[PDB]
Amino acid sequence: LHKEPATLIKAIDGDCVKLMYKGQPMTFRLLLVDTPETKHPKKGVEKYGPEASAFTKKMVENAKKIEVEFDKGQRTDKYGRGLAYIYADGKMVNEALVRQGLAKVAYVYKPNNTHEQHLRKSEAQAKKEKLNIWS
Repeated sequence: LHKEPATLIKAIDGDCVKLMYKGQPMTFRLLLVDTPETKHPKKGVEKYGPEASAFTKKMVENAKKIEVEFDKGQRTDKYGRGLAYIYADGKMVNEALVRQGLAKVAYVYKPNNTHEQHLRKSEAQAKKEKLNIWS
């Protein structure tokens, strides 16, 4: 896998960021994580939604550089969104949310699962530490 540069346009929710990639504005869906959402009447503004959203937001907005890392499988989902691991100053935002108990690891679709074990290890630790969602 390899990381490529991108530029923040706008943070949208815990699990989506809009980025300028290869000169095109694009919505990215954070791979392998489910964040409580601020979006969708089919739920609404769920519990920890604003928290997961502020975290991702802060993290990408305060970064010196953003990089995207596509996995081995399909790179977009049925809504036209990029499917990636997003890094802020070298830190993976998807792991960070999971490490803080602000996301659970999603149902996984091979072959897009290269960091699954890494993330499951962080989720186990957040649950042990009974953080946020695991409170």
